[PDB]
Amino acid sequence: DEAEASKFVEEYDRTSQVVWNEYAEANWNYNTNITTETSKILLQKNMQIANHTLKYGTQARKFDVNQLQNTTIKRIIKKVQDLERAALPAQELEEYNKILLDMETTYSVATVCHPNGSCLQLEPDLTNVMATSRKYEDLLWAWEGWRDKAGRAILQFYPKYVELINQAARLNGYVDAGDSWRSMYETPSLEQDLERLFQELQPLYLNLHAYVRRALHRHYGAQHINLEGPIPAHLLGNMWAQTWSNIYDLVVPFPSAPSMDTTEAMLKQGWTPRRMFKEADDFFTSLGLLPVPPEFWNKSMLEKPTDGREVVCHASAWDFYNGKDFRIKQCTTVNLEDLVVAHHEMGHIQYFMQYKDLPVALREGANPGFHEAIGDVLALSVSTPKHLHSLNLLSSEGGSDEHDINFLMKMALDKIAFIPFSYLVTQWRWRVFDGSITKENYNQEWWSLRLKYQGLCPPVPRTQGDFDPGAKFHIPSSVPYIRYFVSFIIQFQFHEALCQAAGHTGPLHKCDIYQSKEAGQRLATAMKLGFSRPWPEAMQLITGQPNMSASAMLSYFKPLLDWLRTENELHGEKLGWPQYNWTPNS
Ligand SMILES: *[C@@H]1O[C@H](CO[C@@H]2O[C@@H](C)[C@@H](O)[C@@H](O)[C@@H]2O)[C@@H](O[C@@H]2O[C@H](CO)[C@@H](O[C@@H]3O[C@H](CO)[C@@H](O)[C@H](O)[C@@H]3O)[C@H](O)[C@H]2NC(C)=O)[C@H](O)[C@H]1NC(C)=O
Ligand SMILES: *[C@@H]1O[C@H](CO)[C@@H](O)[C@H](O)[C@H]1NC(C)=O
Ligand SMILES: [Cl-]
Ligand SMILES: [Cl-]
Ligand SMILES: [Zn+2]
Repeated sequence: DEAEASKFVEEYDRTSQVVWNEYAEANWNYNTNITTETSKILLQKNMQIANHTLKYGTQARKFDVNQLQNTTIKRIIKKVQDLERAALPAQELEEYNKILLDMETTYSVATVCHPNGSCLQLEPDLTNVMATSRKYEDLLWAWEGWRDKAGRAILQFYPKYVELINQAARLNGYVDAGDSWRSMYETPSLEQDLERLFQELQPLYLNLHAYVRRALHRHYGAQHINLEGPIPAHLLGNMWAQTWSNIYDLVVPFPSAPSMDTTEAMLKQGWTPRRMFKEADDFFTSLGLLPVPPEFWNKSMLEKPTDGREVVCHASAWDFYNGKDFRIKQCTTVNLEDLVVAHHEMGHIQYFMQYKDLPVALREGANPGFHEAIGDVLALSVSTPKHLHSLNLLSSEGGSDEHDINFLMKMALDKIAFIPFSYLVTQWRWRVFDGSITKENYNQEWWSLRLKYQGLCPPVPRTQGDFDPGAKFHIPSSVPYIRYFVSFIIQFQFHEALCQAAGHTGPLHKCDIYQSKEAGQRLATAMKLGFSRPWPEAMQLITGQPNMSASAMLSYFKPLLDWLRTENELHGEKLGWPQYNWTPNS
């Protein structure tokens, strides 16, 4: 009865802390030191954690959950009934675990080489080419080269990955892996909700897209941009065209109001990765939120090692499930983009610290998007010309309506452009998992969706054997993407709420929440819930209402919408890409 179920949950929490902590240390050791030995130890620890998951999952499934009264225990038990990959028979489990490691390793160590020349890694070398080169053919070399080396090499693994991850899902009572993932949101309306939200951002995105396309035409030439077609995917300042702010220089609304070069300013002033994380730590504590522990500074990997070594560079935050040991692993570069990423990662660390006294089963965000949003919310304030001037990374840009529209454009290039991208990635993998896209059409459907949602085209026709989704980290790493779409919507809701909590008046985009304890309190109360309640409860605690809504994001960018509509109107832009079949001729 109730006593047996309460006891079970207590034993699960005790044992899980121990085994999860062991697994986390082995996983960290491989991620920060990719070798045969650390791979071997990780794959061994995979079997140890599966043994535990199987043991407790099997006992959990013997409880009739709806006979149980207490709702917190009902909830933990239902969750422990999901064995995830541990539902697989032993041979398939070992195969699956090896496939995942091989995909991660392949992505993380791929390089692109000039013939008889230097070989470039994604971080920082190719990322730097995409962000700074203004030459069509140099950008193409990097963009195609990365797909040829990373994308194509992932293809041999992906169909077996999909088979095994779906098999695990069905064994746990889902129809496929995507169903399994989406279930974390506990929102039956989720599909419709995401479509509605995507549609509300259309006026802003289509106008931003049309304006950017016009500027690219100006720079790259009339023979290379079709003003009524999709934009070549290598021209947007980012390897995946997911965020476009690195081409700010090409699209400045008011060039008479130029901004300080922020990378130059950071470097000349001796900014370092540690300083970047220290500044993030300060922002959190200014809100009354928790500082990271001394152990964090000892054990974190805040830059790429120099001791001849392979690591997974992609930025991540790590909970070691003992309530003390939290770490970030990031190949940090000294620039503004990575300052924002550092805040994002520190938001994950904050969430870990806030829910650390919950049972480990409930040590997650209210939904995964909440976990992604916390750091980004603070980074919105960090990004204001006010805050950046106070860091001496910008001159005084206060006052002018020119600098103001410029600032909004700079933010839009990341925040608005990302909405269709995150939607695309979500939809593609959804349809791979549900079987609507097979290995016969992985790449063709990727590009159909790239066109349909983002209005982008590949600069070079794709060929058989290309697997461009493989060249995006989250695909081989099997990290869900819907979280980021959700994050980008809700972070503006949170910003709007925290700003009114802090007593900001005037346009939302001028808000800076630095030092607001009232704002800190809203966040903390929500984060302390972890995964203990339906996510609308945490949304309510932060915002005073329970829905996901694009209205805050639209309010923030309202003055840019007006400016873009006027600008595009006078140039006669035809929004969208009615000439959707257009691709580059040369
Ligand atoms: C349903 O059950 C939950 C969970 O209860 C806890 O875990 C069980 C498996 C058993 O081990 C229980 O002995 C244990 O209480 C109940 O939620 C818990 O309620 C208590 C009492 O309100 C909360 O106590 C707080 O604890 C913090 C310190 O951690 C103090 O600072 C607070 O002042 C306060 O005393 C406890 O946090 C809470 N735990 C969780 C995980 O939610 C719940 O009350 C119960 N429902 C009903 C209707 O009885
Ligand atoms: C890297 O890996 C090996 C185990 O393969 C280990 O002996 C060594 O201590 C590790 N090096 C670092 C810098 O962690
Ligand atoms: Cl691509
Ligand atoms: Cl997700
Ligand atoms: Zn994140």
